[PDB]
Amino acid sequence: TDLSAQKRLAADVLDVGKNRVWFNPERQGDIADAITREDVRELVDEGAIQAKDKKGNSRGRARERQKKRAYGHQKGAGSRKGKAGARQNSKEDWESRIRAQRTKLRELRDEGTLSSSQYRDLYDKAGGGEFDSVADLERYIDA
Amino acid sequence: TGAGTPSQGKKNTTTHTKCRRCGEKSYHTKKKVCSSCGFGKSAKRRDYEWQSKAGE
Amino acid sequence: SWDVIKHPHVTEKAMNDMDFQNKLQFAVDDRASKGEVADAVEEQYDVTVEQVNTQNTMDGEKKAVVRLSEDDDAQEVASRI
Amino acid sequence: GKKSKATKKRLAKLDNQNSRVPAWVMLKTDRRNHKRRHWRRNDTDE
Amino acid sequence: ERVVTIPLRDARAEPNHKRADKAMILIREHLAKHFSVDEDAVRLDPSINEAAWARGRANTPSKIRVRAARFEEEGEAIVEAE
RNA sequence: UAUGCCAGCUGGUGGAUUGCUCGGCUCAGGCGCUGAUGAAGGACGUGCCAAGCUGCGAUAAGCUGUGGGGAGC
RNA sequence: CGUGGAAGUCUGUUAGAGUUGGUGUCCUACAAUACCCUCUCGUGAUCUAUGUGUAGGGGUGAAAGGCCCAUCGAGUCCGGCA
RNA sequence: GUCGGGUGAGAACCCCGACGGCCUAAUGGAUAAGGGUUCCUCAGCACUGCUGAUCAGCUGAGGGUUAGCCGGUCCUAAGUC
RNA sequence: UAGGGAAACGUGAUUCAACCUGGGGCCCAUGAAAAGACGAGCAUGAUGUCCGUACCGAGAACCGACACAGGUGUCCAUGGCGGCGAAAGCCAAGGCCUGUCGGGAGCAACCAACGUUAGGGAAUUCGGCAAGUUAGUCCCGUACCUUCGGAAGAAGGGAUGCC
RNA sequence: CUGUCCCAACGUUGGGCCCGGUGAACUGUACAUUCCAGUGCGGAGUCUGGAGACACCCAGGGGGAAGCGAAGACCCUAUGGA
Ligand SMILES: [Cl-]
Ligand SMILES: [Cl-]
Ligand SMILES: [Mg+2]
Ligand SMILES: [Mg+2]
Ligand SMILES: [Mg+2]
Ligand SMILES: [Mg+2]
Ligand SMILES: [Mg+2]
Ligand SMILES: [Mg+2]
Ligand SMILES: [Mg+2]
Ligand SMILES: [Mg+2]
Ligand SMILES: [Mg+2]
Ligand SMILES: [Mg+2]
Ligand SMILES: [Mg+2]
Ligand SMILES: [Mg+2]
Ligand SMILES: [Mg+2]
Ligand code: NA
Ligand code: NA
Ligand code: NA
Ligand code: NA
Ligand code: NA
Ligand code: NA
Ligand code: NA
Ligand code: NA
Ligand code: NA
Ligand code: NA
Ligand code: NA
Ligand SMILES: [Sr+2]
Ligand SMILES: [Sr+2]
Ligand SMILES: [Sr+2]
Ligand SMILES: [Sr+2]
Ligand SMILES: [Sr+2]
Ligand SMILES: [Sr+2]
Ligand SMILES: [Sr+2]
Ligand SMILES: [Sr+2]
Ligand SMILES: [Sr+2]
Ligand SMILES: [Sr+2]
Ligand SMILES: [Sr+2]
Ligand SMILES: [Sr+2]
Ligand SMILES: [Sr+2]
Ligand SMILES: [Sr+2]
Ligand SMILES: [Sr+2]
Ligand SMILES: [Sr+2]
Ligand SMILES: [Sr+2]
Ligand SMILES: [Sr+2]
Ligand SMILES: [Sr+2]
Ligand SMILES: [Sr+2]
Ligand SMILES: [Sr+2]
Ligand SMILES: [Sr+2]
Ligand SMILES: [Sr+2]
Ligand SMILES: [Sr+2]
Ligand SMILES: [Sr+2]
Ligand SMILES: [Sr+2]
Repeated sequence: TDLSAQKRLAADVLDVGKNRVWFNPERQGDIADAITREDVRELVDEGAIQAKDKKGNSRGRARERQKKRAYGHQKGAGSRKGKAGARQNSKEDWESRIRAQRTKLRELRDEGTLSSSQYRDLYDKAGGGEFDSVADLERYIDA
Repeated sequence: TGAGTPSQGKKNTTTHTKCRRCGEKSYHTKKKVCSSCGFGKSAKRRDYEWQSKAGE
Repeated sequence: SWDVIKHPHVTEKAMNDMDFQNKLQFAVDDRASKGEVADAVEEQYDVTVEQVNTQNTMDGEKKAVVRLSEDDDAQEVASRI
Repeated sequence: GKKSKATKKRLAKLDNQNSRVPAWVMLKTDRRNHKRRHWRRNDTDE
Repeated sequence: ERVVTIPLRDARAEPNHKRADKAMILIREHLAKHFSVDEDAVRLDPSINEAAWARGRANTPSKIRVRAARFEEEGEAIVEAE
């Protein structure tokens, strides 16, 4: 008894993979008489032809590792593979840092803290990279 | 890459096709000229005296 | 002069269109258009054709799937012939 | 490869040339198809 | 009917990546020799097949506890894991 | 006497030989142009069942007329 | 010090292209030029598909007398031809 | 691959389940060229299949390719007639 | 109050292919054309013929005489962990057990791939052929020479997990 | 740095060996169980003389058949070719 045709029809009607269809080992003769697509549909509702479930890669261990790396752990010098400029991009780090300092000095000019001349002094120096972070910018504004 | 068996892989071109005039697979569809009857080159039919031994 | 309708295509799928969808299948002459197949079917069976779908079979002949209107029934036409 | 109308008419006939000599011709001649073509072993036109 | 421990230490002769296949041949041979029947007569229940193919095809167990029966006209046996 | 050697015997394998000839080869006489009124050639069709060939052309192994012929096809 | 992001630049079995050594495997082959490890290039004079052009004493040739359908110090077929 | 089981005159290799593996730019998906019916069903094992075959791209006979809006068709390119 | 779903038939977020739109730089290289569309409305009705449409698309549907370990273009380059990575390794979705003959012998010699070999360490050989050693990332450090570009990852030294 | 060597050992997988099935080819003047000498166109399983030699079969590594494979590319010759 060849049920390979029905296996092709079962996988289209259940819209699932060919390797996932299950045929009841006890109902072979009744699956053998299954000529049409409707014959296959009826045999699905009878429970004789079912579909197995698709597996998923259990992210359980991954999530518990995402926790520790976000806290600063496991990123030791024996777990780094790519070079430094590969782990964090230099041009992208500047974009992050400099906009952060250009978002600061803007909020200071439009508040009255800094004057048009004091803002210019710092913007050109920020663009010149005289300040490391926003914290070093503040440690310069305050005398 | 050797000129033999592996160069035979790049052979998926159609050149000689069934002619309209004579019917031999000799119509070069890229040249629009027949190599058997000469359709597309001559108004006459391609016949040659060397297609038979001199005194025949 | 060539005739349009040659003979009816009477296969199992030609019944699945006759019963369910009210369509008559004919194997017509390959020089015929959808509009020529249409007029021809009407002038031979006293029916009203709405749509004609053609295909050039692997037998060199042209298969014409002719859809009738609600007023005419395909199962009733295939009876007399 | 895209076939044309004529190319189709031709490949169509070549398929009917692939039919066996009917059972009755054997009984009429009182006892071979020579244009026996296979889709793999043989080569057609075009 | 009795319970026999089948040693599979002769499966280490057949190449590692096939160890499970030979293990199954050994069981069938061991039972036919002890219950006095033919190799064709011995029917193994899929339990023995899953027990032997547990850790892949190459890391098959060294022994196996097995429960077998003995009956019928020609003479045959049905066998399973304990 | 196992493996085996030479000759024969029955039976194969093989298709020579002999017999036969729907084909060839050569000679001789007769005859001798076709095509835009679309030839020659080709393709695709054409049969109750039709694959090859022959014929034929959508009127498709055939339609008309005159003569021959004749109970068959 | 930074910003910038150049290159017949760099590492790279990324796709891809090439083919140094093993003078390994094979050598009535898987194959009338193959297998495997190694090795080279990999933003450029780069690699590739399809279309198209150049024809035999002629093309094409970063030139090896290389390539022009397993045919090249003058392609192939048929004829001259016995 | 293995143990069960199915069909069968006949089963290591046809089919069901289970257990066990292989493939991750491909051994998955869609296609161009080229192939030309090789697609589908039924019936088969003289042929073909690196063994066997109840299977098959094999053999035999049916069935199958439906578009105003997907290609073609139109345009022009190197270039060709 | 289409559809689909056994059911629920979500809401927010980051990084964002495609797709949209800008800024910049290079050339002794300057990066197609044409048909068509836009310019330039709306209603109702009609018409829209013809050709392709099956399947393969490859370790069996193509080319290589073969069900050939060869050759042959395109799109999927964002499936999960991984890690710089379209890298390795493992795993989905999906496909397969047809790179299609099997059974048996602790299974010898001998051969192909290959692992580990004490002490010595190139004595082997034409020649370190073969195999091997080093190896990613971080920090310290880096000679001669140099066309000032480079040499240079010179060399050398330290570090490297888990909680 | 190391099995390249001194110097070889054990192991691993696919073969190899036995059983089923499938099922080619290279080569064949004839005879042919050889060996030691000799002789011969001076490089003999086959001639002469001796020696040896019961037949068949399995596995083997290849000493011999001036082994198989290719009308020597070297060399000379031809009133040869390019
Ligand atoms: Cl298309
Ligand atoms: Cl900008
Ligand atoms: Mg069947
Ligand atoms: Mg920078
Ligand atoms: Mg159409
Ligand atoms: Mg057919
Ligand atoms: Mg080396
Ligand atoms: Mg080109
Ligand atoms: Mg030279
Ligand atoms: Mg389909
Ligand atoms: Mg195969
Ligand atoms: Mg040692
Ligand atoms: Mg020495
Ligand atoms: Mg010379
Ligand atoms: Mg000369
Ligand atoms: Na073919
Ligand atoms: Na005449
Ligand atoms: Na005229
Ligand atoms: Na006929
Ligand atoms: Na600078
Ligand atoms: Na190589
Ligand atoms: Na020439
Ligand atoms: Na098989
Ligand atoms: Na990822
Ligand atoms: Na070793
Ligand atoms: Na020898
Ligand atoms: Sr190659
Ligand atoms: Sr090509
Ligand atoms: Sr011309
Ligand atoms: Sr002439
Ligand atoms: Sr048909
Ligand atoms: Sr072929
Ligand atoms: Sr470069
Ligand atoms: Sr590189
Ligand atoms: Sr060499
Ligand atoms: Sr070779
Ligand atoms: Sr090697
Ligand atoms: Sr790059
Ligand atoms: Sr000649
Ligand atoms: Sr049989
Ligand atoms: Sr099939
Ligand atoms: Sr963005
Ligand atoms: Sr399709
Ligand atoms: Sr495909
Ligand atoms: Sr391939
Ligand atoms: Sr899977
Ligand atoms: Sr097979
Ligand atoms: Sr050890
Ligand atoms: Sr040395
Ligand atoms: Sr030395
Ligand atoms: Sr170091
Ligand atoms: Sr031998």
